[PDB]
Amino acid sequence: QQSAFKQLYTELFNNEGDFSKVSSNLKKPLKCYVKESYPHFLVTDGYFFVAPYFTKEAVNEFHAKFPNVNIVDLTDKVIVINNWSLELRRVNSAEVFTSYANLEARLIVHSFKPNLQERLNPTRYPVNLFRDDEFKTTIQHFRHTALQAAINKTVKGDNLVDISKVADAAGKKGKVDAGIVKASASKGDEFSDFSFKEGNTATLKIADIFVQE
Amino acid sequence: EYVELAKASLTSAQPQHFYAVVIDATFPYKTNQERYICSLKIVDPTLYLKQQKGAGDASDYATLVLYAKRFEDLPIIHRAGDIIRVHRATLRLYNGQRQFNANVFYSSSWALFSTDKRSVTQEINNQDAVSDTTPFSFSSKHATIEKNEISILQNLRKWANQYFSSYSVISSDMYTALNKAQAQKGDFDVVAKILQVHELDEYTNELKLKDASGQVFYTLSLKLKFPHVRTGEVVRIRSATYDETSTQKKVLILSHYSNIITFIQSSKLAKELRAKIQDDHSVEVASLKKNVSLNAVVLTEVDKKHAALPSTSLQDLFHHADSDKELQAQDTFRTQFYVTKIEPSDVKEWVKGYDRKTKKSSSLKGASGKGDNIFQVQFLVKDASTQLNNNTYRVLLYTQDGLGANFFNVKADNLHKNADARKKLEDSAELLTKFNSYVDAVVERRNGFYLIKDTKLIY
DNA sequence: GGGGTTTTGGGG
Repeated sequence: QQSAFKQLYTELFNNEGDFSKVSSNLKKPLKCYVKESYPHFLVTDGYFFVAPYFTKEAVNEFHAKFPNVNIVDLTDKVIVINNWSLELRRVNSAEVFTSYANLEARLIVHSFKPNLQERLNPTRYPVNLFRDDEFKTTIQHFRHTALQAAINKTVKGDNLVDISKVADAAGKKGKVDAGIVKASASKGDEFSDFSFKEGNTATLKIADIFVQE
Repeated sequence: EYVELAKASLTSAQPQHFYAVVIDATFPYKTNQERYICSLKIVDPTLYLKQQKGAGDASDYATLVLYAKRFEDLPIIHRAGDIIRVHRATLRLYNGQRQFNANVFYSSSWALFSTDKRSVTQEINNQDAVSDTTPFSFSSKHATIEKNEISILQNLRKWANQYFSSYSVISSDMYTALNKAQAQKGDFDVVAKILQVHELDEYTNELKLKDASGQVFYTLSLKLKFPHVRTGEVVRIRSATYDETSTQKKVLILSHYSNIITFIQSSKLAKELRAKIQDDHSVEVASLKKNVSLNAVVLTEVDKKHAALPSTSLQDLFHHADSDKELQAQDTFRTQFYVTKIEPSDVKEWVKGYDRKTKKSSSLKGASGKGDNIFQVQFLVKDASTQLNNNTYRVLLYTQDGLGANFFNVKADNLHKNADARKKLEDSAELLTKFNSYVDAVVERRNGFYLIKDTKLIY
């Protein structure tokens, strides 16, 4: 696996969103190239791009250690994330492009140092990790095993359709509604019976770090 | 005053007009120039082969470059062989080849004419168009066609049909074999056959490609962008890249300027490639031996009589079937889905005794059930369009009336007694509920329920 | 940038 981000994000999903369960070998600092900075700050490991999430207690440090080195102008310049985290949370994939099937693996950052001796170097034009074939399927598998688990606990008793209702159907006319069956503890139309600890870390909205500077 | 590609003046500053056959073209893309560019390879009766000899099957061509300020002003080339008509095009010489340039914002204009009875668009919508002189797509608000052009158009069609039927337009040099994919520094073209179209999600499809090299690759194709992609059709991918960061599947990455072109019926290349390239299922049978399979495996095969029948979504099948005036008329449907849970949970209870005269089924547990042996399996399925909701739909496999009896390829029998039959069904049960396992079935509607019929497992 | 890389960031 040549993509550092694809291995990371795949590992997280295959471990129920537990950043602890993922191998401590991948905990190492990530020196990655910055593709964009505004309207969307997108970083790249050389193969794919992801939208990192800065802390309102992390950019303060960035200005202290690197005064006047504006973050919005970091485009096309390498950054090194020292301490980072990987959260998982439900979102609306129709409004957030850095997600898939209402699920997003966020790259939380706490400390990042800009390395100036870096130029253009991506091995290819970077693509959205959440648009990749294998990775989109990795998430499909995640929701599959979660749906299959929530289904085997909700639907009980082997409630089969009475064969009489299907025999000599001619004189019988029915509504398709009958076939529909709720998959889990319904709290709306959206299936949400997941067993992962959702991320609840307050993050900096890209607009703030722009107007702030 | 239409000029011919090879006879076009390379010096006269006077804009030239012409008719031509499109053999290749990129998808209209955007540049930071706030300009939308569209590049295509055009050919006509004067410029088509290398000009060295017939051995050089390598088709010589002229390159047409269109510039616009809006996406809607550029032509979307889905098929190769169709005719394009350019007005006010300036000719230039770029690296040995004749390059025609056109600014559709200033004075240039174009018009696309279909070489076949129906164009790709009016072929999907099942539209009927016997108007052979009208273009299916043109640059501006109005398109004029004099009676003099008719002779040119109808003769250029005859030539196109003869050119494509006697020559493999897309020569060996304009594409790379799939087994050489990882050896290319970057950008490369591919002429393959669509072995399988998988509806990954709401917006994207997944094409299972295979060319003469024997290699099998996968690629993500958007629905809105490429709606002409069908199973069994030979296509040409304009711009592809080998996905180095894909370990379980051989993947091809496409860009916004990339294009999937199909050929006109007369095509010799597409014709030969449809026959010479068959599916192997080697990828499928291999993936089935793995816990987590990243490859989609269509477990079933629909009867030959429903092979032409279109596939209706599970959402339409269950949420719109009682409202939509078109779905109320139909009784038989075709659909694709994935089984989440199978009921009864006990495989042995899948086959029960059935009374014809009473219409009631009974268990063969204590072998007390004296009725005829029938299947009474109930599938709780899910769809790609249903992927996000908190629902699961009921699809039945009740074989009392002969519907879907041959499904498991094993005839109904007392599962409590026949061990052979039990094992076979137990194997299929874990196969159906397994991730990435899909069912392509045909269903008959009875009293508000859907029954599997004329469908069977092939694994 | 014509054999090219936008944002509409799942036609562009």
